[PDB]
Amino acid sequence: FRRDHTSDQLHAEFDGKENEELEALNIEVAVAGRMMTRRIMGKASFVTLQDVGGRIQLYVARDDLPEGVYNEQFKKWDLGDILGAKGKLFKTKTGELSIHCTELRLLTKA
Repeated sequence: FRRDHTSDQLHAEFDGKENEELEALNIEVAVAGRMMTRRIMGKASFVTLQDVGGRIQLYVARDDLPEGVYNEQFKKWDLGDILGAKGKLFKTKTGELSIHCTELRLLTKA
């Protein structure tokens, strides 16, 4: 449960089946590491983070409880210090690959 955590087998699968399903099996991949690229609109944002050697894009959506634990917590993450976060994988362009950030589990210092 790291950045764009796990799930390879996944990808093999996600790439070709139904939602319902995708869900049943669903992965809540993450974002660990650190960044700052948001597209705010007050609350629920779309974000982009970095990890060891590259980035992933997510969806920080607090559709129901329009928090700060969110993109703001994110606003707070830095350098050495690291994230452990999660979002499900969902239909961005083809039906796979982006994270739908819902739980942000921040760190300790590295």
